[PDB]
Amino acid sequence: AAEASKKPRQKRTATKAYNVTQAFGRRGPEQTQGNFGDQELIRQGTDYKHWPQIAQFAPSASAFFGMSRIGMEVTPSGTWLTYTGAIKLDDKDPNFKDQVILLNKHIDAYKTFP
Amino acid sequence: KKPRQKRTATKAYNVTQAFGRRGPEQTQGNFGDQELIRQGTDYKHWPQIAQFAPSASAFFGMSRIGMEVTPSGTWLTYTGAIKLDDKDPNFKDQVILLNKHIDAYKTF
Amino acid sequence: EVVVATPTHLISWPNLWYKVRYYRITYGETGGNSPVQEFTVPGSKSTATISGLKPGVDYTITVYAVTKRSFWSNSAGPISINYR
Repeated sequence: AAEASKKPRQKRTATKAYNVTQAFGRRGPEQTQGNFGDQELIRQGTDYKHWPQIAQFAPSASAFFGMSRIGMEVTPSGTWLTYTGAIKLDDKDPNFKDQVILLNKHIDAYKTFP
Repeated sequence: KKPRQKRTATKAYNVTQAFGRRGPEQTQGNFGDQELIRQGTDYKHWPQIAQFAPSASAFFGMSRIGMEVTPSGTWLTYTGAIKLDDKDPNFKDQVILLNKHIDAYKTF
Repeated sequence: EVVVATPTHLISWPNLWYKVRYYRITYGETGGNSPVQEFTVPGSKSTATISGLKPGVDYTITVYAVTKRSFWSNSAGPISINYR
């Protein structure tokens, strides 16, 4: 929890020991908050049983910079590198139905937390 | 060969081949000067740029993730922002390096 | 790439923007000694029908997302397609 924190935010790895809320703050509606993860994913980070099945949609560094609309924002809160894009799921892949089911579980989960 | 998001741009496999032309469209990359487009991860100043690219975990922890469904297919949308550290001695050069790459194509 | 025109013409696009209010769709002849024409679609829809036109001449349908101001305003841009 002490060593996994010293890393700059975007190089942190969320585990059971250092969780998604600890690593990346609360799920939230705010423009700079994250909104992915049910309670199990939040609590387990990359120890989640199905992490590699979510991992496979994460961009490489090259892809992060190659695909995205990249931007800069200078505000009193400081200077920010902005990013947006879109990743096409391969609907010809055998696990396509599962991929959709898994990612639905997590997207905006926090809004139906008890 | 690899799915787009996992592709590595190099000297052999340029940014244009891997990620398409630089462009103003929402679904087009906008980042990279001529030199970067041509060298990819072989670019002299790649690790200065790469230190800002999220890990998988951080990709899914920081961003805003959507799903969009139409004929073209099923798109997983991502939207976020990585805060630069302005105490960092190298802050200025990080900024000028990023700004040089953003919207570069518009001048070539 | 993301815009589709399924014949019977029905335009459809995924929402790639943050906090969309409405869209603005332009259409005219690629090239063409006329200005484009412009109509608006509610934020909630992501389809639109185009009737009129002419066969044999190329068209450019462009989709513009009018959005709340955000960290991503600065970098946003249209989607377009060309068909006949």
